[PDB]
Amino acid sequence: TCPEQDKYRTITGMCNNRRSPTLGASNRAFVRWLPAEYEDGFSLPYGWTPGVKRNGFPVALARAVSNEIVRFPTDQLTPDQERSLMFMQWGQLLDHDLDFTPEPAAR
Amino acid sequence: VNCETSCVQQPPCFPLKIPPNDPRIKNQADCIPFFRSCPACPGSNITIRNQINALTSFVDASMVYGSEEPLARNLRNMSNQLGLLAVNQRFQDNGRALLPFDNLHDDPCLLTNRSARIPCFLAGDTRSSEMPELTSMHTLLLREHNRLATELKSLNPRWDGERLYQEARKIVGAMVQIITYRDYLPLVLGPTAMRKYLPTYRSYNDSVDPRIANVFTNAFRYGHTLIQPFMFRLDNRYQPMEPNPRVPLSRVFFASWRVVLEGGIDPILRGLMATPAKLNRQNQIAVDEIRERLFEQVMRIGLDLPALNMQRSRDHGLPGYNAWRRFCGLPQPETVGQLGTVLRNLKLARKLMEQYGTPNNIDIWMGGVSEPLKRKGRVGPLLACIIGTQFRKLRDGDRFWWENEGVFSMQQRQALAQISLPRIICDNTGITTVSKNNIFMSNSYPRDFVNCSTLPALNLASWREA
Ligand SMILES: *[C@@H]1O[C@H](CO[C@@H]2O[C@@H](C)[C@@H](O)[C@@H](O)[C@@H]2O)[C@@H](O[C@@H]2O[C@H](CO)[C@@H](O[C@@H]3O[C@H](CO[C@@H]4O[C@H](CO)[C@@H](O)[C@H](O)[C@@H]4O)[C@@H](O)[C@H](O[C@@H]4O[C@H](CO)[C@@H](O)[C@H](O)[C@@H]4O)[C@@H]3O)[C@H](O)[C@H]2NC(C)=O)[C@H](O)[C@H]1NC(C)=O
Ligand code: HEM
Ligand SMILES: *[C@@H]1O[C@H](CO)[C@@H](O)[C@H](O)[C@H]1NC(C)=O
Ligand SMILES: *[C@@H]1O[C@H](CO)[C@@H](O)[C@H](O)[C@H]1NC(C)=O
Ligand SMILES: [Ca+2]
Ligand SMILES: [Cl-]
Repeated sequence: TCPEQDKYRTITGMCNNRRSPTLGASNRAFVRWLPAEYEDGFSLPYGWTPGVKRNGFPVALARAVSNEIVRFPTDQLTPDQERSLMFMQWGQLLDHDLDFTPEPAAR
Repeated sequence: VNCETSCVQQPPCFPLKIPPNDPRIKNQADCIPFFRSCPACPGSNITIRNQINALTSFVDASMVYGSEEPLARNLRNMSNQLGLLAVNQRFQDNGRALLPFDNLHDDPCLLTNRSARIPCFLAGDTRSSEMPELTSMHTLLLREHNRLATELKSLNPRWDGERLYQEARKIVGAMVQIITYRDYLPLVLGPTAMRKYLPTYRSYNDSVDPRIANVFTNAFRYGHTLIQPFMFRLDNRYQPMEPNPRVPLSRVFFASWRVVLEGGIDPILRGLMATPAKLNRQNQIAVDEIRERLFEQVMRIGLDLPALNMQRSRDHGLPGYNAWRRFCGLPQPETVGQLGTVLRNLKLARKLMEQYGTPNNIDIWMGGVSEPLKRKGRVGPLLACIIGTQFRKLRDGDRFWWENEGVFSMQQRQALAQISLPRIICDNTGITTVSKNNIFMSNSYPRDFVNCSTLPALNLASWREA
């Protein structure tokens, strides 16, 4: 723990890095490239408390931003002449090799 | 609580509120369900809240084999000494293997077709059944492991169940790395960002942090802009397979029955190869099939994926657009005019300023996908930076990277370099005509297609232990 010589990967990902064996292993905290920005500083997300502005400006509803910017007529779709749908589908498959962020169940 | 059925904002629920004059949800008292991603340090006053990664960060095919030992042990065929993965015991795709069914309490896959009675599949990742296109990819990799374990048994009859499994796992894991870093990523980042963030591989660096960044989980959601509103299926002659060639995406989510009953993985894979993806345009970001009708069949109401992405970034406490621009060494626009110059779109810059008030407040996914794409790439400068920085850490910080000294022999690497996704399809399906390399670029039939006979299979001669 860790074995001094190994031939294959562990399932959990443990021992891939000898000096810090938990790095890249499953069921561990994400690394941060920037300090987190929360409403209360440590826990509450932005848009949690009504009236509380982010950086001096009111927080926009995620659905409202989706309505005004993301939304477009379906029959107006532009097909990619240089990419296949496999280009999209490999992306998801690869994403599911890298990360899954768990959520509590009900209740 | 439930966050799935209630609109009250109490932990761990953070539901999306409904704006006035919403095109779909007329009721303002209603809301979009959202569970907060559970913290790594529950109910702490001291630590800043951070989220958990349930999987191995490494490109090690953990979506096939699993990231936890109890799950990984259940996915294997434990009956014999062949080192195979467990296959479906009730159904088969024209004689070929399928993923085994999952024993879940509240199975969403049953809700898609009530008379079908086809539950969700069991794989290394829990989301395997989310869409039949993803299921087809999971099934293909399962067959590849079994095919490799069979051929390794011929080369080495002395090898037991454990040895055969691990050796085949090592190859499939290497296969995903090669297709990702040689075929996939260069087409995401473009040639310019590919050279910047992923230069020629040297060797393993034990000082490189291989962990997944919190921002990457939201940033790599760029592919939601590539999603087509339909699932496309074609017959062996690459023609619209009847009577459902163009099925709306809102009716394919968790529809595991469409794989088992309506043909198999062959028509779905032929569709992904011969159908163009959606192009990310500034006024055409994401289709309404995922923006209005996400999981419409298995939930009380249809979800808004792009909005769920933006809500999640706030849940994860991720900084705004400009903070990540500064992180990457990219200019940070202050005014609407400056944002217009960065986006090459003043009209879009106005709409973003109407919502956010400042480029500092723009959600990472929103500002990321809004940027004009890099030449021969499918992401803007910002997303290319985050995605590029991440994948190098996964490469250089991986001791079991396929190119690393001691992982494979010289002839093993030389044989592994010959692998391709079209060839994996040839070896594991009934499809005889597949896409030309690059597979992610080839999208038109019959212009971009060749026969399997012209494509050589993986040579496992160097795996012989004489
Ligand atoms: C093995 O890899 C590690 C990690 O490499 C990183 O990841 C790679 C995938 C790739 O992206 C690469 O570009 C990354 O560096 C390598 O270790 C790293 O070496 C570099 C260069 O020596 C280090 O940069 C230095 O960091 C010093 C720390 O000071 C500060 O740290 C603060 C907290 O994070 C941060 O706010 C600051 O930004 C700053 O980094 C700093 O004192 C150094 O200053 C320089 O001094 C130079 C002259 O001595 C001068 O030319 C230059 O202008 C500048 O003033 C410098 O920035 C980095 O910190 C190392 N990272 C780690 C985690 O160890 C290692 O080189 C690789 N080894 C092999 C064998 O290749
Ligand atoms: C097949 C088409 C896709 C989906 C169906 C789908 C769905 C989701 C959902 C519902 C989430 C959760 C969002 C939330 O927090 O509420 C999700 C997250 C992630 N995606 Fe999505 N996605 C489809 C397509 C893709 C493609 C092609 C991706 C890759 C380019 C992609 C990425 C991601 C990533 C990295 C996540 C976060 C994973 C995590 O749990 O940490 N998606 N997807
Ligand atoms: C295990 O392999 C054997 C022989 O190949 C096969 O008959 C059986 O179906 C497999 N078991 C499972 C559960 O996949
Ligand atoms: C559900 O699946 C059954 C097969 O069991 C099929 O007959 C039926 O058409 C499907 N329902 C629809 C209309 O999608
Ligand atoms: Ca992994
Ligand atoms: Cl981060």
